Amino acid sequence: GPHMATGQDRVVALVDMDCFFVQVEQRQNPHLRNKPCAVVQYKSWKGGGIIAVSYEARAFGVTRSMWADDAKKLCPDLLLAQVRESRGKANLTKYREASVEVMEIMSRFAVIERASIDEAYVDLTSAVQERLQKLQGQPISADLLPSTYIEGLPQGQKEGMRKQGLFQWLDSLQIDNLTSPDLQLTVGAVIVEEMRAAIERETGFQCSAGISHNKVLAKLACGLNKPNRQTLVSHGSVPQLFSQMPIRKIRSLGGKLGASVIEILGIEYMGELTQFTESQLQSHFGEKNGSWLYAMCRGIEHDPVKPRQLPKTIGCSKNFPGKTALATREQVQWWLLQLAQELEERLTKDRNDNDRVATQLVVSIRVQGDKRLSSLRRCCALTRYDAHKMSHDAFTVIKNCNTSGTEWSPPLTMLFLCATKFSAS
DNA sequence: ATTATGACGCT
Ligand SMILES: [Mn+2]
Ligand SMILES: [Mn+2]
Ligand SMILES: [Mn+2]
Repeated sequence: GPHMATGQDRVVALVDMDCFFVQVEQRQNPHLRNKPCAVVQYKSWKGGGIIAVSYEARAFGVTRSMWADDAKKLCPDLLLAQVRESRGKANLTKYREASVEVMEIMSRFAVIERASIDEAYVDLTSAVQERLQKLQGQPISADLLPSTYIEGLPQGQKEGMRKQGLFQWLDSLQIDNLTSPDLQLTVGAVIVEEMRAAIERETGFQCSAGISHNKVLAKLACGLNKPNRQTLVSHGSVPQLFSQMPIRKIRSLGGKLGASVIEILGIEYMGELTQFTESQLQSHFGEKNGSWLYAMCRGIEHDPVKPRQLPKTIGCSKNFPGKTALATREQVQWWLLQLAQELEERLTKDRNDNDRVATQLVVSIRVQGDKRLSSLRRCCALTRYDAHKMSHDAFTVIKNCNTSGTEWSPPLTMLFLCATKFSAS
């Protein structure tokens, strides 16, 4: 009882830009704002592949990883913005730069861990403590939480419900106890309101957020109320939330491991996990997964918010599907050069912005008819930021995959170059 | 013929 630690030591937030690429294009092109619109890559094959969808377009059924011609069938007024094309491939520079704008604002409040181009985690523990002392006993007004939902409330129109739940939460709050996890989460959500207001003020981009005691709960919370809303998931709300939460909705259980949790244990929802001992879980899923599952189904996870705002690897990738697969030597060389030229541009920009050089080049290929997504991955040294040298080395390192007797066989359906192992400059 | 990435575990 008194010695069962409840994983309530931390305040952790997950901030996620709503349909991020679409917002970047909507800021640039006002004629897209407040409309069904999506962002695509390429346009010849079925109108191109959609990778981001505005909420108005989502209400028609338009989803990511859908062909544009198909989405137009669901949403005939759909508007489309196209990813930039450079050297024959998609170039995502506009979005990496918008992402960095957002990250630099978030970093003014706390230390953040960039988790993807559009989302980061925040460790607010110190910030909440500082603020809690700044109030010196003053209660938290609902006015300070204008977009916050309290998960599990009310109990016993949408904005009316939100306000009722916030009112129940605040009325039941003990503002005098500077050590109550619920008060701490609450101050964290106030700071997250301020972070999101600064982001919208200074970039125009809207975002959702989750506020909880760890990364998995913060991430799960962020998704409960989108777009443009933030959700507080308290420790106390976990048993009811998890009691109907499909296992697959938890971060890292959406694929094969979650499928086998479901199949092996004979269960559907996160909460059923609590009925197993740690040893049973470890026996089925290994010692690490076992401990992690045993704590997670009770709302507890210790994965830290890493202080890492910049990517650890810088990569360039192009698929060559169907009949576009690269079948000759000249083709493989030209596309390796195009990839290495974009990689060189991004790496030089990186070294100048962030004072660091990569030291290792990773070359990855898929061959046609190969089941795997990486038919080969081989590393070599990266000593100078020169696109010709890097493409020549990537060739030197992949060339023994050709089984021709000028030709290339099996034809290549993917090239990939990744600069890694960064060291300060 | 979702594609372009990027983190992280396993051995
Ligand atoms: Mn997002
Ligand atoms: Mn998405
Ligand atoms: Mn995201």
